[PDB]
Amino acid sequence: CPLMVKVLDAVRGSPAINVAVHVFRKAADDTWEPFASGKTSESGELHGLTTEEEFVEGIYKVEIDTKSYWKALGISPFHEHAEVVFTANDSGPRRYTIAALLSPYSYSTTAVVTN
Amino acid sequence: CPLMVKVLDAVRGSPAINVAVHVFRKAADDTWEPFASGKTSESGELHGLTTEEEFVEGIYKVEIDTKSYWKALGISPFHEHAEVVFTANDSGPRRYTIAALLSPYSYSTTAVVTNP
Amino acid sequence: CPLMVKVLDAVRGSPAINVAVHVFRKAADDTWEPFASGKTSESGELHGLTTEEEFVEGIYKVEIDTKSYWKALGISPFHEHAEVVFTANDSGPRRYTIAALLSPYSYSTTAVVTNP
Amino acid sequence: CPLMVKVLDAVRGSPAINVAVHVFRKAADDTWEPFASGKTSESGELHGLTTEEEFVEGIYKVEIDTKSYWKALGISPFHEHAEVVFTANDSGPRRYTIAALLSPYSYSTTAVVTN
Ligand SMILES: O=c1cc(-c2ccccc2)oc2cc(O)cc(O)c12
Ligand SMILES: O=c1cc(-c2ccccc2)oc2cc(O)cc(O)c12
Repeated sequence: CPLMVKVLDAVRGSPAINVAVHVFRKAADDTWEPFASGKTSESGELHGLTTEEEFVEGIYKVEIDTKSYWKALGISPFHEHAEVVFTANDSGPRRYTIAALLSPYSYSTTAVVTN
Repeated sequence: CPLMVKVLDAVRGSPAINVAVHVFRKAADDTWEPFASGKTSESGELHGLTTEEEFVEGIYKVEIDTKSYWKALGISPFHEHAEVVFTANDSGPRRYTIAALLSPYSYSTTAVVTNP
Repeated sequence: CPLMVKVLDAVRGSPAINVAVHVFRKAADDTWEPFASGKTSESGELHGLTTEEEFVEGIYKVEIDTKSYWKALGISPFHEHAEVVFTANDSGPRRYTIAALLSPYSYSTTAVVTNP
Repeated sequence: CPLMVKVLDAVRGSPAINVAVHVFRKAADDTWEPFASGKTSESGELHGLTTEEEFVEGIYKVEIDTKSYWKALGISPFHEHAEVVFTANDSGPRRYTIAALLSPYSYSTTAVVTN
């Protein structure tokens, strides 16, 4: 898969498990079209969101439902979600890992783009 | 004023100056209405976006044009922008500083939320 | 003054108040000499650590006692502290803001380095 | 291995490869004793630093030579290194991933502590 999402929990020092992630592709009319989604695994990872064929150049938004995560942990979060918006560009580097490190009032996102 | 956006450049170790910031507020119809915009100053701060009166409860989106910022520095960054989406003032008015720390392939955003 | 330490709490979205900060400067004998210390104020800032005259070129270590901070909040954090080690003023005097953003198992530190 | 170090490069959006990492254990006299070291792999990872047997409770310092990394990339860095200092506590969670995300003037470190 050319796209992987990895979410870490900076409060618990753990993968952020069962975090809903939605991926959207910007449509011609500048709207976000749902493209894929999943929940992060026990390892805080979400694999298999897309395929090389499907994951064409375009602007993608990865929306990480951080709020539900924090709500599940009983911790007041600031953000509604973490939205990572990027242009996928052909095609090297090929693989995108979108890693998000979550704190209740802060998140960081990083892209590890590799071949 | 209750909403300040601060943008720092993690490559240069500097404020991120002249960064366009667009603030949107989720409307009743669940669309993003333009709320305010500006650009960061030499201090990487953007003040005066709104007022206590205008900054009512709502879901706000602060979209920081990090791409233009990096592009102006010759960098093709990963992100189109840094988007900070949050419910504001739901427990009464607060002063929000939305700080973004930018790197070409990473950004972090933090909110420092204090009482008026 | 040329060295400021700012500490933010990423859990609370607040300044990290009363955080002990110890600054050391690498001596000629390559040991860490105590340089300055203080604690962050209500704004999570620690000012007045040093002066232009005293803050000469050197390798400085800012050790932020994040553990005591979290522990006081009932949290057993991962890190003993956040340690920021850097060469200062090597291209002439600069004003350094060392910002740390703290979470129990993570911290980030940034330097905003500006001219006097 | 109970300890893994992972280093990412926030400028290039890549693993931070060939980054020297030194691990130290605080000795009884409060000095740092070198314990282990390595360079991060192509994946920005450093495995096999220690073993469960050797990695007893104590205060450890992971010193990531970020400066040499940035120097190799021709980018002026701020920090001499990134030092992650933590108490290893028995023994759950067992495995420590010390992840560092590097920028020239900023780094973040996170511990992902799992079983
Ligand atoms: O250097 C800074 C970095 C961050 C900051 C922002 C997001 C993630 C990590 C650090 O916030 C700051 C707030 C300030 O008032 C002053 C600062 O110098 C900083
Ligand atoms: O602990 C981690 C933190 C970040 C990470 C992500 C965004 C901002 C700062 C750190 O990325 C990771 C990627 C990995 O493959 C494994 C990890 O343990 C981490």
